[PDB]
Amino acid sequence: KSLAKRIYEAYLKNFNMNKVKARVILSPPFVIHDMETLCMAEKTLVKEAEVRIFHCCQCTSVETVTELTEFAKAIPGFANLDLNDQVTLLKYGVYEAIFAMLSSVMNKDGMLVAYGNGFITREFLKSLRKPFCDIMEPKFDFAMKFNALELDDSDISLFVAAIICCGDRPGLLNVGHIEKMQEGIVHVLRLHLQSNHPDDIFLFPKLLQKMADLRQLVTEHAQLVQIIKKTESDAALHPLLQEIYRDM
Ligand SMILES: CC(C)(Oc1ccc(CCOc2ccc(/N=N/c3ccccc3)cc2)cc1)C(=O)O
Repeated sequence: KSLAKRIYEAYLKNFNMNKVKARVILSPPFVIHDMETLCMAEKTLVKEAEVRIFHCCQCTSVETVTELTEFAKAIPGFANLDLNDQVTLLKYGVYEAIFAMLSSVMNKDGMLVAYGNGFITREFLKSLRKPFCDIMEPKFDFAMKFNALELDDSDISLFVAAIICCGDRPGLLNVGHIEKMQEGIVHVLRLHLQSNHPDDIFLFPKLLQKMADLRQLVTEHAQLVQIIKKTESDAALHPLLQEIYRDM
Protein backbone atom coordinates (compact mmCIF):
# COMPACT_ATOMS: atom_id res chain seq x y z
CA LYS A 1 0.00 0.00 0.00
CA SER A 2 1.39 3.39 -1.06
CA LEU A 3 0.00 5.07 2.06
CA ALA A 4 2.31 2.91 4.21
CA LYS A 5 5.29 3.88 2.06
CA ARG A 6 4.57 7.63 2.28
CA ILE A 7 4.01 7.70 6.04
CA TYR A 8 7.16 5.68 6.62
CA GLU A 9 9.23 7.96 4.40
CA ALA A 10 7.64 11.00 6.08
CA TYR A 11 8.66 9.58 9.43
CA LEU A 12 12.22 8.90 8.33
CA LYS A 13 12.49 12.37 6.89
CA ASN A 14 11.03 14.08 9.90
CA PHE A 15 12.28 12.28 12.97
CA ASN A 16 15.95 12.74 13.69
CA MET A 17 15.89 9.85 16.12
CA ASN A 18 14.30 6.52 15.14
CA LYS A 19 14.34 2.99 16.55
CA VAL A 20 16.85 1.34 14.20
CA LYS A 21 19.11 4.35 14.79
CA ALA A 22 18.64 4.09 18.56
CA ARG A 23 19.21 0.29 18.54
CA VAL A 24 22.36 0.59 16.43
CA ILE A 25 23.58 3.05 19.08
CA LEU A 26 22.75 0.78 22.03
CA SER A 27 24.59 -2.03 20.22
CA PRO A 28 30.11 5.59 22.25
CA PRO A 29 27.16 7.09 24.26
CA PHE A 30 27.98 9.04 27.42
CA VAL A 31 26.36 7.71 30.63
CA ILE A 32 24.77 10.09 33.13
CA HIS A 33 24.65 7.61 36.04
CA ASP A 34 25.37 10.22 38.69
CA MET A 35 25.80 13.97 39.37
CA GLU A 36 29.49 13.97 38.45
CA THR A 37 28.65 12.39 35.11
CA LEU A 38 25.63 14.74 34.84
CA CYS A 39 27.81 17.82 35.10
CA MET A 40 30.33 16.37 32.62
CA ALA A 41 27.47 15.84 30.14
CA GLU A 42 26.36 19.43 30.72
CA LYS A 43 29.90 20.41 29.72
CA THR A 44 29.79 18.58 26.38
CA LEU A 45 26.30 17.42 25.43
CA VAL A 46 23.86 20.21 26.39
CA LYS A 47 20.12 25.68 39.78
CA GLU A 48 19.33 22.16 41.05
CA ALA A 49 20.23 19.12 38.99
CA GLU A 50 16.57 18.23 39.28
CA VAL A 51 15.14 21.37 37.68
CA ARG A 52 18.03 21.35 35.16
CA ILE A 53 16.99 17.86 34.07
CA PHE A 54 13.37 19.04 33.91
CA HIS A 55 14.31 21.95 31.67
CA CYS A 56 16.13 19.51 29.37
CA CYS A 57 12.90 17.48 29.15
CA GLN A 58 10.98 20.56 28.01
CA CYS A 59 13.54 21.34 25.30
CA THR A 60 13.22 17.79 23.97
CA SER A 61 9.42 18.02 24.23
CA VAL A 62 9.38 21.16 22.08
CA GLU A 63 11.67 19.74 19.39
CA THR A 64 9.54 16.61 19.11
CA VAL A 65 6.35 18.70 18.74
CA THR A 66 7.97 20.56 15.86
CA GLU A 67 8.89 17.24 14.26
CA LEU A 68 5.43 15.73 14.91
CA THR A 69 3.89 18.81 13.31
CA GLU A 70 6.07 18.47 10.23
CA PHE A 71 5.40 14.69 10.14
CA ALA A 72 1.65 15.34 10.36
CA LYS A 73 1.78 17.70 7.39
CA ALA A 74 3.39 14.95 5.33
CA ILE A 75 0.55 12.48 6.05
CA PRO A 76 -1.72 12.20 2.97
CA GLY A 77 -4.94 14.11 3.61
CA PHE A 78 -3.73 15.87 6.76
CA ALA A 79 -2.89 19.21 5.10
CA ASN A 80 -6.25 19.20 3.34
CA LEU A 81 -8.12 19.24 6.66
CA ASP A 82 -9.41 22.50 8.10
CA LEU A 83 -6.77 24.35 10.18
CA ASN A 84 -8.76 24.09 13.39
CA ASP A 85 -8.78 20.35 12.84
CA GLN A 86 -5.07 20.17 12.02
CA VAL A 87 -4.59 22.13 15.25
CA THR A 88 -7.01 19.94 17.28
CA LEU A 89 -5.47 16.63 16.21
CA LEU A 90 -1.94 17.81 16.94
CA LYS A 91 -3.09 19.30 20.25
CA TYR A 92 -4.57 16.05 21.48
CA GLY A 93 -2.10 13.79 19.67
CA VAL A 94 1.45 15.02 20.23
CA TYR A 95 1.94 13.65 23.74
CA GLU A 96 0.52 10.19 22.96
CA ALA A 97 2.91 10.12 20.00
CA ILE A 98 5.79 11.49 22.03
CA PHE A 99 5.48 8.77 24.65
CA ALA A 100 4.98 6.04 22.04
CA MET A 101 8.15 7.18 20.31
CA LEU A 102 9.96 7.70 23.64
CA SER A 103 9.92 3.91 23.86
CA SER A 104 12.36 3.60 20.97
CA VAL A 105 15.11 5.26 23.03
CA MET A 106 14.45 3.45 26.33
CA ASN A 107 15.68 0.09 27.53
CA LYS A 108 15.20 -1.27 31.07
CA ASP A 109 18.31 0.63 32.20
CA GLY A 110 17.74 4.14 30.88
CA MET A 111 17.01 6.40 27.92
CA LEU A 112 19.08 8.05 25.20
CA VAL A 113 19.24 11.87 25.42
CA ALA A 114 21.21 14.72 23.78
CA TYR A 115 20.42 13.45 20.28
CA GLY A 116 21.93 10.09 21.20
CA ASN A 117 25.29 11.13 22.66
CA GLY A 118 23.96 10.87 26.22
CA PHE A 119 22.29 8.14 28.24
CA ILE A 120 20.47 8.78 31.49
CA THR A 121 19.77 5.81 33.72
CA ARG A 122 16.34 4.79 34.96
CA GLU A 123 17.72 4.34 38.49
CA PHE A 124 19.39 7.80 38.51
CA LEU A 125 16.07 9.31 37.43
CA LYS A 126 14.26 7.44 40.25
CA SER A 127 16.76 8.60 42.88
CA LEU A 128 15.55 12.17 42.18
CA ARG A 129 13.50 13.99 44.81
CA LYS A 130 9.71 14.10 44.47
CA PRO A 131 7.85 14.76 42.29
CA PHE A 132 10.47 14.78 39.54
CA CYS A 133 11.25 11.09 40.13
CA ASP A 134 7.64 10.19 39.31
CA ILE A 135 7.94 11.70 35.85
CA MET A 136 9.87 9.17 33.82
CA GLU A 137 8.96 5.98 35.64
CA PRO A 138 5.45 5.41 34.25
CA LYS A 139 6.95 6.12 30.81
CA PHE A 140 9.60 3.48 31.39
CA ASP A 141 6.79 1.13 32.47
CA PHE A 142 4.87 1.81 29.28
CA ALA A 143 8.06 1.46 27.17
CA MET A 144 9.00 -1.97 28.44
CA LYS A 145 5.59 -3.49 27.61
CA PHE A 146 5.59 -1.59 24.34
CA ASN A 147 9.07 -2.65 23.21
CA ALA A 148 7.97 -6.17 24.09
CA LEU A 149 5.81 -5.94 20.94
CA GLU A 150 9.06 -5.40 18.98
CA LEU A 151 7.62 -2.96 16.47
CA ASP A 152 9.91 -1.47 13.86
CA ASP A 153 9.96 2.03 12.40
CA SER A 154 7.63 0.99 9.56
CA ASP A 155 5.13 -0.11 12.24
CA ILE A 156 5.68 2.82 14.57
CA SER A 157 5.29 5.39 11.77
CA LEU A 158 1.83 3.99 11.01
CA PHE A 159 1.03 3.76 14.73
CA VAL A 160 1.95 7.45 15.29
CA ALA A 161 0.03 8.41 12.16
CA ALA A 162 -3.05 6.71 13.66
CA ILE A 163 -2.59 8.36 17.04
CA ILE A 164 -2.54 11.65 15.20
CA CYS A 165 -5.42 11.13 12.75
CA CYS A 166 -7.92 10.33 15.46
CA GLY A 167 -11.60 10.86 14.83
CA ASP A 168 -12.58 11.14 18.50
CA ARG A 169 -10.61 14.19 19.68
CA PRO A 170 -12.95 16.81 21.16
CA GLY A 171 -14.00 19.75 19.00
CA LEU A 172 -13.41 18.39 15.51
CA LEU A 173 -15.25 20.07 12.68
CA ASN A 174 -15.20 17.47 9.95
CA VAL A 175 -15.42 14.29 12.04
CA GLY A 176 -16.88 12.10 9.30
CA HIS A 177 -13.88 12.65 7.09
CA ILE A 178 -11.34 12.30 9.88
CA GLU A 179 -12.97 9.02 10.86
CA LYS A 180 -12.44 7.80 7.28
CA MET A 181 -8.81 9.01 7.32
CA GLN A 182 -8.17 7.08 10.54
CA GLU A 183 -9.99 4.04 9.09
CA GLY A 184 -7.66 4.06 6.07
CA ILE A 185 -4.55 4.37 8.24
CA VAL A 186 -5.69 1.75 10.73
CA HIS A 187 -6.41 -0.52 7.75
CA VAL A 188 -2.89 -0.09 6.35
CA LEU A 189 -1.49 -0.72 9.83
CA ARG A 190 -3.43 -3.96 10.39
CA LEU A 191 -2.43 -5.49 7.07
CA HIS A 192 1.07 -4.19 7.52
CA LEU A 193 1.22 -5.85 10.96
CA GLN A 194 -0.14 -9.07 9.51
CA SER A 195 2.59 -9.30 6.86
CA ASN A 196 5.37 -7.97 9.09
CA HIS A 197 4.53 -9.92 12.26
CA PRO A 198 2.89 -13.23 11.24
CA ASP A 199 3.82 -14.76 14.62
CA ASP A 200 1.19 -12.73 16.43
CA ILE A 201 -1.75 -12.13 14.15
CA PHE A 202 -3.39 -10.42 17.13
CA LEU A 203 -0.56 -7.88 17.46
CA PHE A 204 -2.94 -5.30 15.95
CA PRO A 205 -5.53 -5.40 18.76
CA LYS A 206 -2.66 -5.26 21.25
CA LEU A 207 -1.61 -1.96 19.72
CA LEU A 208 -5.15 -0.72 20.11
CA GLN A 209 -4.70 -1.51 23.79
CA LYS A 210 -1.46 0.46 23.69
CA MET A 211 -3.36 3.44 22.27
CA ALA A 212 -5.77 3.33 25.20
CA ASP A 213 -2.83 3.10 27.60
CA LEU A 214 -1.17 6.14 25.97
CA ARG A 215 -4.30 8.23 26.54
CA GLN A 216 -4.23 7.25 30.22
CA LEU A 217 -0.44 7.73 30.50
CA VAL A 218 -0.74 11.28 29.10
CA THR A 219 -3.67 12.19 31.35
CA GLU A 220 -1.57 11.19 34.37
CA HIS A 221 1.42 13.08 32.94
CA ALA A 222 -0.57 16.32 32.62
CA GLN A 223 -1.54 16.01 36.30
CA LEU A 224 2.05 15.56 37.50
CA VAL A 225 2.79 18.52 35.21
CA GLN A 226 0.07 20.53 36.91
CA ILE A 227 1.57 19.53 40.25
CA ILE A 228 5.09 20.64 39.25
CA LYS A 229 3.56 23.88 37.94
CA LYS A 230 2.23 24.51 41.49
CA THR A 231 5.12 23.07 43.57
CA GLU A 232 8.39 24.30 42.19
CA SER A 233 9.09 27.90 41.44
CA ASP A 234 12.24 27.84 39.26
CA ALA A 235 10.58 25.07 37.22
CA ALA A 236 8.92 27.31 34.62
CA LEU A 237 6.79 25.61 31.97
CA HIS A 238 7.55 26.53 28.34
CA PRO A 239 4.60 28.55 26.89
CA LEU A 240 4.28 26.15 23.93
CA LEU A 241 3.83 23.14 26.23
CA GLN A 242 1.55 25.25 28.45
CA GLU A 243 -0.64 26.04 25.41
CA ILE A 244 -0.79 22.38 24.41
CA TYR A 245 -1.96 21.44 27.93
CA ARG A 246 -4.54 24.26 28.14
CA ASP A 247 -8.07 22.79 28.35
CA MET A 248 -6.78 19.33 27.41
C1 LIG B 1 7.00 18.75 31.31
C2 LIG B 1 7.30 17.85 30.16
C3 LIG B 1 8.60 18.30 29.55
O1 LIG B 1 7.39 16.52 30.57
C4 LIG B 1 8.11 15.57 29.87
C5 LIG B 1 9.14 14.86 30.48
C6 LIG B 1 9.85 13.91 29.75
C7 LIG B 1 9.52 13.67 28.42
C8 LIG B 1 10.26 12.67 27.59
C9 LIG B 1 11.68 12.98 27.31
O2 LIG B 1 12.39 13.05 28.48
C10 LIG B 1 13.69 13.48 28.60
C11 LIG B 1 14.20 13.50 29.89
C12 LIG B 1 15.48 13.92 30.13
C13 LIG B 1 16.28 14.31 29.07
N1 LIG B 1 17.61 14.73 29.42
N2 LIG B 1 18.48 15.07 28.63
C14 LIG B 1 19.70 15.54 29.22
C15 LIG B 1 20.76 15.92 28.42
C16 LIG B 1 21.92 16.39 29.01
C17 LIG B 1 22.02 16.47 30.39
C18 LIG B 1 20.95 16.09 31.19
C19 LIG B 1 19.79 15.63 30.60
C20 LIG B 1 15.80 14.29 27.76
C21 LIG B 1 14.49 13.87 27.53
C22 LIG B 1 8.49 14.37 27.82
C23 LIG B 1 7.78 15.31 28.54
C24 LIG B 1 6.18 18.00 29.17
O3 LIG B 1 4.99 17.88 29.55
O4 LIG B 1 6.44 18.23 27.96
